[PDB]
Amino acid sequence: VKQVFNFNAGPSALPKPALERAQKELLNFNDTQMSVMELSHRSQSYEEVHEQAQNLLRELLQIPNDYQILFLQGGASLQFTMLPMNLLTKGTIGNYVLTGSWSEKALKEAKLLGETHIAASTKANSYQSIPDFSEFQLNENDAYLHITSNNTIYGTQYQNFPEINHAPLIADMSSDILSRPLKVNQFGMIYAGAQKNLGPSGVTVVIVKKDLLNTKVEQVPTMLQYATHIKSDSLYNTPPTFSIYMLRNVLDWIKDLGGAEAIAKQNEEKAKIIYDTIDESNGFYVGHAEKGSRSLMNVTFNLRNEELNQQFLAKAKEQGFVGLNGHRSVGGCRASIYNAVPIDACIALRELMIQFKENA
Amino acid sequence: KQVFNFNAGPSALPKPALERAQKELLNFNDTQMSVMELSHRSQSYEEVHEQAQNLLRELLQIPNDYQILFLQGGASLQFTMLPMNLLTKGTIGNYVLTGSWSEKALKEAKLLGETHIAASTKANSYQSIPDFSEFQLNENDAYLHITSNNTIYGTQYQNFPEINHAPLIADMSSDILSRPLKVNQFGMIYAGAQKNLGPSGVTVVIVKKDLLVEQVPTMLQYATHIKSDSLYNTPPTFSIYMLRNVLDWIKDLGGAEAIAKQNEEKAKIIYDTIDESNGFYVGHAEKGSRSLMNVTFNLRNEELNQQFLAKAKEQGFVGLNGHRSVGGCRASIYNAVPIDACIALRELMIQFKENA
Ligand SMILES: *Cc1c(COP(=O)(O)O)cnc(C)c1O
Ligand SMILES: *Cc1c(COP(=O)(O)O)cnc(C)c1O
Ligand SMILES: [Cl-]
Ligand SMILES: [Cl-]
Ligand SMILES: [Cl-]
Ligand SMILES: [Cl-]
Ligand SMILES: [Mg+2]
Ligand SMILES: [Mg+2]
Ligand SMILES: [Mg+2]
Ligand SMILES: [Mg+2]
Repeated sequence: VKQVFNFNAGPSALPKPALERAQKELLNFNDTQMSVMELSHRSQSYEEVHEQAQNLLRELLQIPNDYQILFLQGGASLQFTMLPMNLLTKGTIGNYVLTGSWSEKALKEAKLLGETHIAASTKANSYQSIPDFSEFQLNENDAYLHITSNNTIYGTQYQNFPEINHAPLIADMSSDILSRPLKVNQFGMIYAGAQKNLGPSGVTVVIVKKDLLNTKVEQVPTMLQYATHIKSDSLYNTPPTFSIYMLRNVLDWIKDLGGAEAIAKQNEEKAKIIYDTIDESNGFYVGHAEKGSRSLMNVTFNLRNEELNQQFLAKAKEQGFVGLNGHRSVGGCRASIYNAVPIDACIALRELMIQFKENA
Repeated sequence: KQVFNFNAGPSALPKPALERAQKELLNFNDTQMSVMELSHRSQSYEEVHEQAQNLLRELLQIPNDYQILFLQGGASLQFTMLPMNLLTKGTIGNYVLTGSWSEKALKEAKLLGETHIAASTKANSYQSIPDFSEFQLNENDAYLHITSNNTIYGTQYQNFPEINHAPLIADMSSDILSRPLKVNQFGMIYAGAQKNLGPSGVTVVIVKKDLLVEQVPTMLQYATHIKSDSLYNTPPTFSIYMLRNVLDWIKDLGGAEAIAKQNEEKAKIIYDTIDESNGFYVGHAEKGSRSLMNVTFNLRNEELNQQFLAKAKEQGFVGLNGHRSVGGCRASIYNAVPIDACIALRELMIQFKENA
């Protein structure tokens, strides 16, 4: 039929081969004559999938052996409270770097549970950049330092990560995990809802330094202890089996295209097509982020006024573009260009942007 | 290539629901995207989300003063979310123990507040549901919690107690929507979808609205999800999609009364087989408490138990091993397990007995 260009911000485009693979075996997985959705998570067929998803992640991000990979339910949002529930103990401080709305949501949940601090913030200038690591106010009693690697709503992204030695560095990487190589040992824990760059909604990937968190925290509900899930290899209660399966399939695809290093090359190229379009528009399009902080995953911009914003977005939707409206809290436009968004979608968007500009 | 899916959780699903999912997996509702590729704030997703709620409301005849929530974390997270929200100081989380899942729920409540055992058949290894006249209730109960179907022990409430001093709360994970329900008897009902309603990954919570909070984490307040119609954060969109599909299948076959007829016939096949076996197969549950959802039984000794389960597996039956905690055998016959599978099981049971 007509063209569809999927710029959805979460859940988002999946790589076709992962979907085609799921479709072909949906009724009969691994010759069992059952859907993977109909299997016991204690079955060897499911356990294979569960272990393979872990091993693919390990290999792709080169995760060290003293880290474990958890598959949890509840989304990144649940991690906002689970993290301080496990690590924010009395006398300690949950220290946050604010670089957008998701950072503020994380902070808010720690405030419910303990002492918090703000190490640095670009909130005053509306989160157009990542603050300089030299401006980080650190405390000796910090339980951790928490960052948001990619600020999904504002379109900014860490280019590199701080060296932290007084507390564990924690990162919400929901919208850029496995979009590039990562030195995992810079962190105590990384978490990401899978639905932006790793697959389907319904599972949350948590990579954790085992010894920081494999111990029982007195007074914490069993399901909310990291220890529970570490000990049981994320099989304490019933896992989201189809989501983990689809995550596996997506990881296989990333591996098949050459891994994190290759996908970073693709992601820089797609991003460049859009930012060059903005940058050659003589101010017709204005990117939210400062240039040194531009996200490779979520491109945020405005036209010169709200009327043009609306006409642009209406025209896009009529031409087959999906998900370009900015987050409801900030307006404007947002082109989400996660791993699986194809480059010809980006070229299509550029064409839209240039004809709209020329004909305005 | 014969396979009979008696898995206890996750479990068999209706073929039409899986076939429908397969067919549109790449192009949902002419959007040219998978349902998995849609934004949860899209109208496309929002209609699916609401359709799943609507079908549950219709099929269980849920009154307007109840809300239907779709949450993550399984029934296991409900074990702690419930007392987190309702077990206020000076009140008591009162539990009726009818199996090990009952025990797991009570344990989480003990973390958060005062608890109590209204009644328990544990001493007799959970062979039955206690008589309601035996319940010990308290003026300051925050709730009375029951497990409607005791998945590991094979017993099930035939009916529910009339409780007016506090909300009745029920873990219906392994029998929700296997028969008609009077939802007005309850303040809350919860169930992981993965036994009777859909794949794993979503938990259905039916809650009396006005029933349910300073200092509880945002994600763990029922009010958060009620207020946001379970769209506060990203829901498990594919699992809710599949739940919708399963609910359409149940509606199509005639609803909760029709599926009860099928379920009673399935359980009748197995229990008759056991009862007519002259003690060769022995059911764990007392007759009056027999579950229609999980049929638990053993052979006369462990070696015959093992020979049977081995023979079953060779013949294509999946999931019949009993829970590790109790051993024996367990035939899970949730909604989507077809009558033909139970007939096959019967025929295997009868042949095995003859050939022993
Ligand atoms: C979308 C998003 C979240 C929310 O994730 P849920 O799975 O919806 O809880 C949190 N952090 C970031 C950076 C996100 O982009
Ligand atoms: C299976 C089951 C549970 C556990 O559900 P999860 O989704 O695995 O947490 C709880 N209660 C009952 C009655 C069950 O059968
Ligand atoms: Cl943000
Ligand atoms: Cl977002
Ligand atoms: Cl039980
Ligand atoms: Cl069970
Ligand atoms: Mg490969
Ligand atoms: Mg193409
Ligand atoms: Mg119909
Ligand atoms: Mg008879």
